[PDB]
Amino acid sequence: TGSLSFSFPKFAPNQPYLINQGDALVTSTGVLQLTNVVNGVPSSKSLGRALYAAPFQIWDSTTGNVASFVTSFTFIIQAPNPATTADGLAFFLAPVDTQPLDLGGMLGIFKFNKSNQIVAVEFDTFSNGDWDPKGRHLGINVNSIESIKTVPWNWTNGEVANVFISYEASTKSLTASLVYPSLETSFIIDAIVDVKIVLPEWVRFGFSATTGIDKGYVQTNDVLSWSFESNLPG
Amino acid sequence: TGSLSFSFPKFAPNQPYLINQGDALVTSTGVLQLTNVVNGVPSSKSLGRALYAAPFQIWDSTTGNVASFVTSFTFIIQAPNPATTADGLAFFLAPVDTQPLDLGGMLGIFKFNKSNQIVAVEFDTFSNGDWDPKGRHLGINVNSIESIKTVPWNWTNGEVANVFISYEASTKSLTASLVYPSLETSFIIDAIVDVKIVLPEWVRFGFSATTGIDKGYVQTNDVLSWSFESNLPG
Amino acid sequence: TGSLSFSFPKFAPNQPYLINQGDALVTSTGVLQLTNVVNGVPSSKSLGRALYAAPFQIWDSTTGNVASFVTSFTFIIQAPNPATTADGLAFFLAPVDTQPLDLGGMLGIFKFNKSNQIVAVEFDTFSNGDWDPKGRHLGINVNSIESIKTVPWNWTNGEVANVFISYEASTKSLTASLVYPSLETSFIIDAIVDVKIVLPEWVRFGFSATTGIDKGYVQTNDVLSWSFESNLPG
Amino acid sequence: TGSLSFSFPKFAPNQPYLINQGDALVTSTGVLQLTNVVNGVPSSKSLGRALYAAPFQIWDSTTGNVASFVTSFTFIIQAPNPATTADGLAFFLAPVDTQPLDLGGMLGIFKFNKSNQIVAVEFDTFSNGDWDPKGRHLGINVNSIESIKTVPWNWTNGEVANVFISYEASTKSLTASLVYPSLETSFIIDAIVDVKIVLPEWVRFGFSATTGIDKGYVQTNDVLSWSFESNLPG
Ligand SMILES: [Ca+2]
Ligand SMILES: [Ca+2]
Ligand SMILES: [Ca+2]
Ligand SMILES: [Ca+2]
Repeated sequence: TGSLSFSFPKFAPNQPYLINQGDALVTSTGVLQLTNVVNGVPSSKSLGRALYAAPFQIWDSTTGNVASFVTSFTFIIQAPNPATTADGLAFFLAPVDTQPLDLGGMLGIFKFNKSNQIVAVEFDTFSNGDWDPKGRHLGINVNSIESIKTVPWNWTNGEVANVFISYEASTKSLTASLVYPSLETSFIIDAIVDVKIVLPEWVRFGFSATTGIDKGYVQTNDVLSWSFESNLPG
Repeated sequence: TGSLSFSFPKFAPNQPYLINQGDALVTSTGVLQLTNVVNGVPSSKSLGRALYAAPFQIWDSTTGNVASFVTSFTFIIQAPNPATTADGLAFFLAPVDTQPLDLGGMLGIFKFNKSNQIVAVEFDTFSNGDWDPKGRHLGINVNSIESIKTVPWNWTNGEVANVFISYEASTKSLTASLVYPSLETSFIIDAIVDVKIVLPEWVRFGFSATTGIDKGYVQTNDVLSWSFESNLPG
Repeated sequence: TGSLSFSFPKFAPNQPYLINQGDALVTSTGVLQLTNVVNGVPSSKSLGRALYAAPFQIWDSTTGNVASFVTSFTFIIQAPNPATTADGLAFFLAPVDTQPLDLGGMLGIFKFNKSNQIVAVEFDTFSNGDWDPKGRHLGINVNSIESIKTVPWNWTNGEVANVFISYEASTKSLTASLVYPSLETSFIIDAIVDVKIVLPEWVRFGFSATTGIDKGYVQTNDVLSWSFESNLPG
Repeated sequence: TGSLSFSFPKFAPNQPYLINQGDALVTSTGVLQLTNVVNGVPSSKSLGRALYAAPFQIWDSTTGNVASFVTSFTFIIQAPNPATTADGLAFFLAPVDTQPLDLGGMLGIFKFNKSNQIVAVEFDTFSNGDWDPKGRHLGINVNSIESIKTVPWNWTNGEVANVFISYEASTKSLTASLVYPSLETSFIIDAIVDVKIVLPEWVRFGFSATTGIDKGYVQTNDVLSWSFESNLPG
């Protein structure tokens, strides 16, 4: 039982409230730069992740209760060539000792090890014909790179996107939405996810992002703000 | 400056935390029944509204700051004949002394009086060819029954719908989403709304709903739960 | 089950988030003036109370759970003659339809009617030899003007006092503290209070204050800010 | 700018939400055992500390704003010989890289290095004639083992104590209270503390405790629960 909440209007660099993995870094301007950028140009074969320093209890084995939570963040994905973007950015939950996995289409969160359980909401900028539908999309993933559900997403180059994710334990309902405030465009996806049967009691959480493996398929994956709130009923 | 938040898993009847208007009532089972139902069958020409007992400050004239808020609720709309549904349910903000207005397509919140300023998110179950696009839809309305924006909505008879509405003051961005947890279907709409130039400093808020005027065009408009949270920066 | 929280840095006049009773009023400067003041001088035989517009559920008969809550406020009591002060200011919980009671030493909250159940934390500025110990004191009262416990209080004329009250349901522990930030002085009291056996499921809450009945025994009873938070486990 | 809050009804062992230092450990029963205990008997010359995994921003150099926060916890101090208890338990704020300092009377938080800035609320069970008044007491400390203020404390062997600490940035007022719910006894202390001029922008926080250096002067220093909430205005 317990709760956790926080809010960061921007990110302060060199402060241990984030666990940076891979190429991830926080700029002097307060931006969480998940993937490498050289002179403004995003680099290929990059992978970066950022986890909140503390994990939270998503369910309790003694009471059997499951936590409900919400998280919101803003992010920007900018690409020199909007026709060739890859690979995506995702918010995810995983074991406390979670470490970066495969590059590219695996978004750094997938690579079946029953110890690498993971639930994620992905903003996929590149269609992987081997497991992706068609075109850019929002996706909800449980233990694999193949989403349990996807919805089309009209990505807008360099535009600030507001994301909201909520999980209602009582209905095991995970909802994810993306809105471009300046453009008044919006997208949403929902799926049933039984976190109690997927994840361990305690989990770390945050962001992961990768750029494409092939030349040209690059984009930035910058998070600008982040708030979170969870509550596990006693 | 200030804040307000609350959560009601269900509604207790005969308790002054709600201001009931029109035909609205709270059942012994804890359901907020906005429109009349006779022996399970919704009645026509019904109008009911429910406001939280206390208003909240949405903006401050001294500091010029604007509040950000979020609200979530679950509701059900059941109709004997799914081909003929009317008129809709809405969440709205208005002056503290707000009173029910016109029936039917006006959803009880519209009837131009600069004192009847109102912002609402509507779940419209009937297309009014005079100001509505086509088919059922989600809508964001500012001072008039004609929405500044609408998106198609696939209503599901008697199914529990989860709604989430958020307002980010910094971007004047109002977002509304509806999800059917059991069906994993979801809809969303977003629009720029400048509450500071539309509403007074203090506003009351809640639900309003109406049934059709013509025979047969009926439906229930029942709210099952409601949570709210606002924060006006100092 | 449910929750409620709010925060008011100051009080806006003519806004229905407060239910004013007796002589209570909100000044143009945002001060909650509980008792009458004429040209700066507090009047005798005055009684004023202020309740939050909405009640909250302090316990649930279905689950049997009890709510925990906290409230904080700042107040000032100024008197022309510091040797003759009366009668006091109190924070209290009572039935939703609660109305002002007796003047003077009864602090407007006492007058045994099993329907007038009340729990209060009092800041008593006048010793009533018939039921009060000796000198000014903090007190916790349950259903009567005679406190279940009192602690000495060194009141400071016109000084801003910060009050914090907390109720831990699990231990039925009610704690009340008063601090004068500028003076670094502090006082505290604690007592076991079984709200489930004292109050009804839903209660309204707020402030009550009275001035003395006899000439000279006067003081202002002004509240400057107020925050509240309750949570009733499901 | 930002915020952080959490609540732990008890402590789960082997979970990275706490940074354990010195002898500190979490029992299988969920108790945060700060100092060593051998077969129920507390050991001498022990020192243990526990910090929340993430730091929080207590003030911002860009806006100049200061955060307000509150924290509550329950703890027990049990000693074989109640006549000889040492040394104490404290809640403290310090630089993010804070490491345990001196044993015994220094409570593991003191040892003047302008980089070892620290603010703490101490529950001192042993009077150090060299810098302590007389008898057990509550104390507020800023950069040194000599408290800026102390108040007498009647410690009760093995009794659960509820602690509440609040910091109001606007008045630079730090308040600390201790109550024994079962005994209805209470103690409180308050002092002006200018955190902006004492601590760095970001700080880690938590508990520290030590047992006496001399034989016999021992006690347990067990924390049972902990909640925290901070808000740094933008
Ligand atoms: Ca892909
Ligand atoms: Ca319509
Ligand atoms: Ca009295
Ligand atoms: Ca000492």
